[PDB]
Amino acid sequence: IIATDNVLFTPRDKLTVEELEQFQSKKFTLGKIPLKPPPLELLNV
Amino acid sequence: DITMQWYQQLQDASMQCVLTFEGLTNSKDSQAKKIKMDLQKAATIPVSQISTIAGSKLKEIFDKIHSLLSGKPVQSGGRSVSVTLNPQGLDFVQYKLAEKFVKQGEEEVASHHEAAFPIAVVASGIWELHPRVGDLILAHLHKKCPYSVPFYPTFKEGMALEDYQRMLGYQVKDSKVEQQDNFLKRMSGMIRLYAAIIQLRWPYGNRQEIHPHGLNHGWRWLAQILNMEPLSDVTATLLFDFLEVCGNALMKQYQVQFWKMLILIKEDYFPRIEAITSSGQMGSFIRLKQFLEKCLQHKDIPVPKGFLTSSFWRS
Amino acid sequence: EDRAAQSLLNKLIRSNLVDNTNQVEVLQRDPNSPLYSVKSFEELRLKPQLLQGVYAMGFNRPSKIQENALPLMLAEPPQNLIAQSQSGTGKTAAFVLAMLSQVEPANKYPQCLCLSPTYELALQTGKVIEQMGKFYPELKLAYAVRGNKLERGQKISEQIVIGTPGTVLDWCSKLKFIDPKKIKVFVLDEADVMIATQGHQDQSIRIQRMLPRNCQMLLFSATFEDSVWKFAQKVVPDPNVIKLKREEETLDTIKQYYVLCSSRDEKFQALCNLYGAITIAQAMIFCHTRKTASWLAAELSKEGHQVALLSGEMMVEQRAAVIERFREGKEKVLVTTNVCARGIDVEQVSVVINFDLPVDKDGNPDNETYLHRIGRTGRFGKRGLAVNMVDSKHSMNILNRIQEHFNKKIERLDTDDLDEIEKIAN
Ligand SMILES: Nc1ncnc2c1ncn2[C@@H]1O[C@H](COP(=O)(O)OP(=O)(O)O)[C@@H](O)[C@H]1O
Repeated sequence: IIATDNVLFTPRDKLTVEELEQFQSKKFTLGKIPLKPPPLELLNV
Repeated sequence: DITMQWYQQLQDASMQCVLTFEGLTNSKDSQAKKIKMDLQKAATIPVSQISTIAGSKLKEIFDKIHSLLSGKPVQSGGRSVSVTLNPQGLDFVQYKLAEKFVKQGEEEVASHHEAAFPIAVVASGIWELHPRVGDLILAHLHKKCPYSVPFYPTFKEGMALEDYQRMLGYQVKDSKVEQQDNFLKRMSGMIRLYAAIIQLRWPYGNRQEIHPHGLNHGWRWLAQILNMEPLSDVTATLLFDFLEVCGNALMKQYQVQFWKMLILIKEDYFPRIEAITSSGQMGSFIRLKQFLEKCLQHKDIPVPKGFLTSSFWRS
Repeated sequence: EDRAAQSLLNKLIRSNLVDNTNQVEVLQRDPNSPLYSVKSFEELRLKPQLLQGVYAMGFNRPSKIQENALPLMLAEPPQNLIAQSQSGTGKTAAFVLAMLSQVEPANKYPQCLCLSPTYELALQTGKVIEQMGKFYPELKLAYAVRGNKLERGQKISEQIVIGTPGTVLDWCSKLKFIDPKKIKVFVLDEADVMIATQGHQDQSIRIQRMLPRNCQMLLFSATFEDSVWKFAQKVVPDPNVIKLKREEETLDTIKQYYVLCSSRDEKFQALCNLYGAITIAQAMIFCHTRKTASWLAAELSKEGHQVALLSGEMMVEQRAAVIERFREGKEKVLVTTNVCARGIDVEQVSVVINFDLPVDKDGNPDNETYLHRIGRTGRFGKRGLAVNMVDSKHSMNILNRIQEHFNKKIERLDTDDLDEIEKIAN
């Protein structure tokens, strides 16, 4: 009796610093969009 | 390779399934053909019945498949049939059911962009109850349309051009080759369906567990397809009819991060196609901009024409 | 019989142009006057409010027939015209555009007059005026047809009139509702059906004869019949002529098959096994008798298969409604019996079924029907499918006969082995 949780977003941790700096930027950089989905903290950046 | 490794996992896992019921297909007895006949029949008719009229009756088809697949007897043409007839049958119906979902997306959804949603919900719902069926869908979906992975087939040495087009998903008889236009639609309808499955959920059933193939696979698809050089006509086409179908659901989920992606392709990835595409093939790339110029300034991506509404679910 | 109803239905269901690859023939009054050709609406230099309405209703550039018709009609001096092009090429939108160019809404009296064969068709033509001319404030429309109640001493103030042939004559001739000498443009829409009534032909000419000589005379017809062409010359003096030959349809891309069956219950069992054998989206079934069609559709519905039934008793608008749903994907199978027998421009039709063979009166093969039924499915390179149900040796005799005329093989399909049925639609 357990229900798993959602992977819709990726945790802020367990994420490389490259991807972290991409999500934080006002503009994305061509050819370097992160494959993992964004985190819940940087949604409204 | 993370994707290519995962890509192979599903493919060879399907090949295992091709072999597990090996002998059900390869049988020539009058009974052995009839059993293969009645199963392939009472397992694909309901999928072809999927209609836009009302979710009120779209539940019959869903129940008829769940019963069929769960082992229960199903009212087929004349006599009722089930899987208990043959033990290697279960693993067979799961194969034919999965292909028909992509096949219905190959022909109907290509022609009819709106039929994608009433078909997907059923697929997304069966995916929940029986995960093994979903891997089989992802198996066929990937093969017939490798652009859904997404990965572009590269050109290996030795210019067997006819041999290469086959890998690109073109359907070619020994003598015949498929036209681009009859091919482009075949692939649109395949990813319009895929773009629909990742955002839709079966309303009924009381399932506290989440979507099997979540909307995360939509982000990676856009990310992974925009980090590689675009094909001339294929990319600018598939990129469009993916956003029209799933762009609304991605804008709500990844509110800002998604917009960042869009402001990129518009000023950074659009130049990447203007040179690649010749003047005789700019048709797709033009729709792709007419799609953004509205959405970019309107701050809103329209709901996909044909989305199942509250009325549809009551009737 | 009743070509107005066929036209009316074709109007309600037509959503866009019918593609045509043929080139347009032009036969100008002065043979050496240069040819008038245009490729965009900007070139014609239309009034701003008009060009506005053109772009408003979804038109990007002139259609093939319009590329030559519009400049010829807008040219000075006013040059008459006789245009021949199949239904759906943009004939109506052409003369509506020409009308709205000559009207000057400041003058409150009829300046443009159109003759439509019936009340219903007049309405459809009227709707196009209202759309394209939505940016002409104070511009109104008057319907001069039977049923329109009017009293003496009243005077039409509308700048455009549309009506049936028999009543428009009364408007100008006796009741003095219109002064013909102010009419600047005159249209006779759909002459191919106008001639179907002997009364209409004479009433239309008498009207044409009350008009001035500087009045621009225009006539349009879907068919190139001789009875039409002989009738058009009497109506349009010193006419230019524009022709666009009807788009031919072929079986280059379709695969023809047939199935032998002992009876009708077998034709139904044969039909069931086909489902699930291949990827069939939607499909049309043509039947011989209404008694059988209602049975099939009922039998098909019994299986839980969702179906649409088209029968003759249904009203015209009712027929359109079912067809619309079919296009919208509400229904996946359309069973019909001589109602719209030629084949509908549904896009999602994976297969055409001939539960009973296209039979002409007298018991001959209806090749035009067979062609049109299937020609729609695979035009311009698309792929299509065909299946013919044979229930007797007489029906079989007809089948080879069709195979003769087209000289293309209708192979046999055995419905017992699914493995064989999968091969054809791959
Ligand atoms: N230039 C155009 N561009 C786009 N659609 C058009 C154009 N002209 C007509 N249509 C559309 O095509 C359909 C058939 O128009 P058309 O005038 O009306 O037929 P017909 O030649 O039988 O009178 C209508 O739905 C109309 O809106």
